Amino acid sequence: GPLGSPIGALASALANSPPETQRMMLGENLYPLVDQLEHDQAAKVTGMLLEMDQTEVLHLLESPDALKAKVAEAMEVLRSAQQHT
Repeated sequence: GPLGSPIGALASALANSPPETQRMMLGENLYPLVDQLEHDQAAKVTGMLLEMDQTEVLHLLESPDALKAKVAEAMEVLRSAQQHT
């Protein structure tokens, strides 16, 4: 069954930790990869989606085109005003 370590390797579900737990965890390794810009706004778009949407976490911390999607929306709320009056 297990190849390396007992846990995780034995069960795939074991590795499938909560989105928030993985969030920073994957972004920790992949965010630096995905992390397009400086953690300032970069950490928000790339690493935040890591728990927001399953499709986004997978897409954002793996694909570049994924960044354009969240960055435009996310960077709008941070870099730009929040909603309209």
